[PDB]
Amino acid sequence: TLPALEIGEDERLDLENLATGAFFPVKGFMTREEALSVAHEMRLPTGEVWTIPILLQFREKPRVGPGNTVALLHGGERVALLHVAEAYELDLEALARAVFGTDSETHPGVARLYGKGPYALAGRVEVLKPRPRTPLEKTPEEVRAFFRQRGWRKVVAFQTRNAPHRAHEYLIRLGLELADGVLVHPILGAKKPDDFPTEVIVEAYQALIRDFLPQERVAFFGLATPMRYAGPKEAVFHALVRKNFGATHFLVGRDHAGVGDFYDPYAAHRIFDRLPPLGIEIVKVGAVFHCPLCGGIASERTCPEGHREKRTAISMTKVRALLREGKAPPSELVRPELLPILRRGV
Amino acid sequence: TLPALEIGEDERLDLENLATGAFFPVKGFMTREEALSVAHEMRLPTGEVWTIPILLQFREKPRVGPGNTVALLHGGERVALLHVAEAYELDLEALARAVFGTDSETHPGVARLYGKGPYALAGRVEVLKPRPRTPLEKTPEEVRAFFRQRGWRKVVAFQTRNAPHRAHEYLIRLGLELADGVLVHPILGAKKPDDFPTEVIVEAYQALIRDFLPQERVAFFGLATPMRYAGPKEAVFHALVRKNFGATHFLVGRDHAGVGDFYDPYAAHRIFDRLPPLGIEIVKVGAVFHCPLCGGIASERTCPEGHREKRTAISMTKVRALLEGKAPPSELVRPELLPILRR
Ligand SMILES: Nc1ncnc2c1ncn2[C@@H]1O[C@H](COP(=O)(O)OS(=O)(=O)O)[C@@H](O)[C@H]1O
Ligand SMILES: Nc1ncnc2c1ncn2[C@@H]1O[C@H](COP(=O)(O)OS(=O)(=O)O)[C@@H](O)[C@H]1O
Ligand SMILES: [Cl-]
Ligand SMILES: [Cl-]
Ligand SMILES: [Cl-]
Ligand SMILES: [Cl-]
Ligand SMILES: [Cl-]
Ligand code: NA
Ligand code: NA
Ligand code: NA
Ligand code: NA
Ligand SMILES: [Zn+2]
Ligand SMILES: [Zn+2]
Repeated sequence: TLPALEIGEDERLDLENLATGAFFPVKGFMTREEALSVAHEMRLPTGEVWTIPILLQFREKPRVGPGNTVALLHGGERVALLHVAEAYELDLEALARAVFGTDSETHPGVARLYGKGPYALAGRVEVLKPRPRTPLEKTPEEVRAFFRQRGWRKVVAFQTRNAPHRAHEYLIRLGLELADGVLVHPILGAKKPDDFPTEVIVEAYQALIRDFLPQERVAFFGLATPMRYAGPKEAVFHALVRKNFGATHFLVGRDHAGVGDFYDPYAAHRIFDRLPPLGIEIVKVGAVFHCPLCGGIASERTCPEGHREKRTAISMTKVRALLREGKAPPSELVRPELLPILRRGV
Repeated sequence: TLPALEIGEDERLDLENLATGAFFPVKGFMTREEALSVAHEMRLPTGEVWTIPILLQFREKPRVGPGNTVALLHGGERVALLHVAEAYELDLEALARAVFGTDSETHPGVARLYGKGPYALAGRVEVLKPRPRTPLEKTPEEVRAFFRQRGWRKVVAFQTRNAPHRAHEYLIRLGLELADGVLVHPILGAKKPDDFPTEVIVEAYQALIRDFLPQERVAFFGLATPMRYAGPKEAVFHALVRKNFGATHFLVGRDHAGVGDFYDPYAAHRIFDRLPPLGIEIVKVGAVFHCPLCGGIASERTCPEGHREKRTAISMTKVRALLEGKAPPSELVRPELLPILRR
């Protein structure tokens, strides 16, 4: 029998994203050269833009090498086949600094990386036992087909790892105003502890879409891959992957993909300035909040400096704090109708 | 002394717009082939896209002809020189049906056209006595400079002929999210009776901009030309002109440059689909209204069909004709702007 190696969920999700073209142009778990150039130069050796290393890691060096075909185990059964193209070890700390901007294990993304081990295997993979998908978890080809069918030419994608608050909804509405349709694409893979569980994200968005948005033009599908919380660099990753799903536009608000306040609020806007056109337009929007003077939800690009004093910040951190405290998040933060859904997963 | 011809206010304004490049590629008052190609095939004979015929009309055929230099007179002096390159007569009715989509004198646009005379002259123009322009009445070149002065590379232009209402501000808001800056370019030329006077809109806007908008990123200048109310075609006109003022984007809402219910609310939207890339991006936005369920001013593209029966349409007509001593609801007009709307 073939040499076998157990693999976690992050791995099973990402080998599938590789095989489905979600991570195109990356086609297989990266070689050391690929990992390093991606991490330090934001390019693949061949020249294409890419910022997030896709790796198959292990805590103990595997008993396999170039040319071997290995069975990948998950959930007890053999799920896929790996065509090892290289076996190497990485200096995770150096890698984390380049990808996350810090090597502190206090960073959730950094911790997840370290936990997987320094031994890596590169190579293409073939899916044997596809993981069961729900109607929401559509493949890039299924999404692009969905767009063609409905005749959507201009499509703005919206990334998210949380339940929606009024600020998130503003981005979605901005998208609705500029495109034939908007793709709300929640991350379905592993997240840090204080993010809302996928089940409440799914119920919250379906309610927001069903009762407050044109159901007609809001495609709600899920992207199954972990959050890296790498801010600016993850933003580029998010945009590129959405491009593979058929999006022509990608929203990037305040502190896109950040953890706490480690990255500068708009570094994810700026990073695109230091990169070549990507084949998908970036729609940047500043901080979104509530303004009594303006008369409701607004942003820094539409609200006068003189209004500051009266602005009310909108963030899920505040929202969860309010809920964990027994208090009810105000109407200017979250919609009252979604509250029961949120209290349920806090 | 050279031949003298009198000209109306409208004429004085466009002759300058022609010289300031505000109507590029339109050089000077077009010929007969030019007037027909534009009005029927939305193109200059050359090939450039253009929809509104720029004409110098007279109720009585001028005694001048090709090759002649004519002196134009506005008040009581020689405002500019005209190099007549052709003289002719036009079938105003057949010209109107093409331009405004009708020839019914009930149309504020066809009317003004008729009262100008079926006789017209063509040819380049040279200004000799530039009419006094306030700080707002900036020329195309003066506006392009104002943009580089602030480094605005992406500019969204907004066309308006009335006072600011919530739906108007909405479109300006949208522009502020898409570009480094937004150009609010009110029409300073002649408008029909019901449209708010330049004076009031000018004072209402800078009050809005000052107390409710990024004072720093909202350019408020006026375009000195008359309103044609040509609906869709005037929309293309507005687009191309604002392009010359340096805007990269142009906003077009519901029933843009329309009158009563003459044109289909979205005709000014579809017309761009039948034209080639203009060199300026058209930002289409549907009906804008108030919605309690959405929680404020939303649009046909952001408010679901199921909220319809709760929407509160926004129109400057109702407002204007409602101070009947009434008071426009907050969800349609900013209260802080009534003292200006009333006066
Ligand atoms: N208050 C806010 N103002 C503006 N943009 C925001 C705000 N909160 C979140 N966003 C943006 O909206 C999307 C929502 O992201 P979240 O789900 O909160 O977290 S993230 O990891 O996907 O960025 C991202 O583009 C993010 O930058
Ligand atoms: N209620 C509304 N909903 C959507 N767009 C609107 C609304 N009112 C005005 N607009 C649009 O905003 C601009 C304001 O136009 P108006 O001054 O009312 O008339 S126009 O003659 O200049 O077009 C135009 O782009 C117009 O189509
Ligand atoms: Cl329903
Ligand atoms: Cl965030
Ligand atoms: Cl956080
Ligand atoms: Cl960088
Ligand atoms: Cl709203
Ligand atoms: Na380490
Ligand atoms: Na940290
Ligand atoms: Na007539
Ligand atoms: Na519908
Ligand atoms: Zn404000
Ligand atoms: Zn609504």
